Amino acid sequence: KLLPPERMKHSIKLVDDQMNWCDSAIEYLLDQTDVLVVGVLGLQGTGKSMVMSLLSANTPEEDQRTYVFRAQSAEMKERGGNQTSGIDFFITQERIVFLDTQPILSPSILDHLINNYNLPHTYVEMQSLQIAAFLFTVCHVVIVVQDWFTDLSLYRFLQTAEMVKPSTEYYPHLVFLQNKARREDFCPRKLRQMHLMIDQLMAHSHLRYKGTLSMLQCNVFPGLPPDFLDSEVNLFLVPFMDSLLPGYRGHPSFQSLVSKLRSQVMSMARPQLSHTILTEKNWFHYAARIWDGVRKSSALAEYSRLL
Amino acid sequence: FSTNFRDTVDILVGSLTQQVSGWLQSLEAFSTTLLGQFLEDMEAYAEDLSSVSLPKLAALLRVFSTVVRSIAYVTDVLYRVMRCVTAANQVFFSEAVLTAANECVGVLLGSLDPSMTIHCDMVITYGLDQLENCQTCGTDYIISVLNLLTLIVEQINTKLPSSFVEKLFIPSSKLLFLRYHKEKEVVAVAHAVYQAVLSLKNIPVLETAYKLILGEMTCALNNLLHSLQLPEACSEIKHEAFKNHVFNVDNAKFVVIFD
Ligand SMILES: Nc1ncnc2c1ncn2[C@@H]1O[C@H](COP(=O)(O)OP(=O)(O)OP(=O)(O)O)[C@@H](O)[C@H]1O
Ligand SMILES: [Mg+2]
Repeated sequence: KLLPPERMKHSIKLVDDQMNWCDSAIEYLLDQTDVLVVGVLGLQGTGKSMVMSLLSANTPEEDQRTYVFRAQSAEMKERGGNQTSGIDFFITQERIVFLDTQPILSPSILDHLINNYNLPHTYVEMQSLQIAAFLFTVCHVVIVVQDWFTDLSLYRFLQTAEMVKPSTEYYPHLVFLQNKARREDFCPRKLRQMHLMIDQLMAHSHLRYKGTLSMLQCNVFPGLPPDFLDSEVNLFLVPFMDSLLPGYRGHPSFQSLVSKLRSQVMSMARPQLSHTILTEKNWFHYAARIWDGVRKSSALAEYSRLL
Repeated sequence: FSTNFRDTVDILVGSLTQQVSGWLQSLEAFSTTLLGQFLEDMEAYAEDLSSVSLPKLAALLRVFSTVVRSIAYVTDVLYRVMRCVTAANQVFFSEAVLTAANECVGVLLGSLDPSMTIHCDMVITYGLDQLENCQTCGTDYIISVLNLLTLIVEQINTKLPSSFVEKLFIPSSKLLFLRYHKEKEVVAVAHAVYQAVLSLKNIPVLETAYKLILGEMTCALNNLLHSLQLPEACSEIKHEAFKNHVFNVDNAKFVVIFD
């Protein structure tokens, strides 16, 4: 007399490809409070679907075909086209809501929009900005994935997006994840440089990007002292799938790192959104309301008129 | 067959060189008599030089090496004559002729066996002279130079002077500056050279090389320790050749790993 409602087997489309709300996840929500929301931001081929699938209901021992979130296929990499479009949705058994996101400023979207108000570039930029604001207003934790380092363009985009939010103010947490890492990225000398440049590039970001999710506290570097770094920011690295010196790949096992990241993300804080207690159904309604409100907003139009 | 090869040699003396070389090698006295013509031709070209004669010399050296590879007292005379004719042309400074000459000298030296007392001073001075200006050279020339040194080191046994290896493992030597190239072929040949040098038989000639390597490793380790504010140690193997040297973190790490 206490059986669960139902178990989700595959992700659903929360936002349509034409920027339209899709109310089809109510049957998978209950009247429970204290829910966790995860958002993801990144480039075209960063690997958001793979990381989200591995962190929600998948393990590296599985195959990309049975993953919760559909990943890129062999025939799609050659054409250089995106795979995930719109916004996805999936809830695990632990009552954890996972939200995916389509690529931002991806050339595939522009190419598909060419053969279809002034220029498509402005429309793509506005769409990315709107999705970023939505992810920054109703998500408890946001993870940023970057295929390569020193992009110098995503930080500015995030700073501009945080200033175009709709509305005792609340700032969601952020996580810097570097996908497809190499041995050169697993050295203390480079780690310090990464931390200093990150701190100097987000001096007045007004966000929570430090004091939580410390890499040094994850036992990755057993002998590295915490005082060696001036300020250990919330950063994490992910290596590839599992030469005068044989062996010595230069980084820990991929499974161990993904497991540690999953545990750290699962044990993250869950602060209140507004000055009222929100439930699963209430959270969904709030998300739909803010989505509709941001669609017909004035900040986006004002910013677009300047371009 | 005596006159049949003449047409092939004339045609090859003018990217198809590999085909003619292979055909001539697989086709098979006459070589001894023909050697005089080429020797006189190169001697006359060098005498008249003291510049469009470089391609001719390169072609002659290539055909000479090909005919030699196609196959016990004239070897020393031929080697000395080749070294003298190559060193005489010290004005044009063409890498093609030098590369061909190095390959020919290497094959000729490897043809014999290390059971004689051939003139080694000329070969040593030639190698050092080439190394003195083998820093900003091409990829096809550096490999030939390294191969030449490998053949020279393996050919001469128990006759390597201490000064020969003493000037080969010092910061001023260009050998230590050749392992920093991006390509892996240079690193492989460099490692082979190191192995050949360390595979000697006389303890006194190998002690200096081992001490030099230990000194370089100690210097790199000291630089690495100082880079992180740590006192120096392990001075029991310190060498006077690295009394005061500065090595970068990456450079020191790579040097230690290579050693
Ligand atoms: N750490 C990694 N090492 C190697 N390959 C990886 C890694 N992470 C992801 N990939 C590969 O890169 C591709 C990532 O595409 P995927 O569909 O998983 O997500 P995505 O890059 O977020 O896609 P989208 O273009 O829809 O934004 C896949 O082919 C995946 O196998
Ligand atoms: Mg994706």
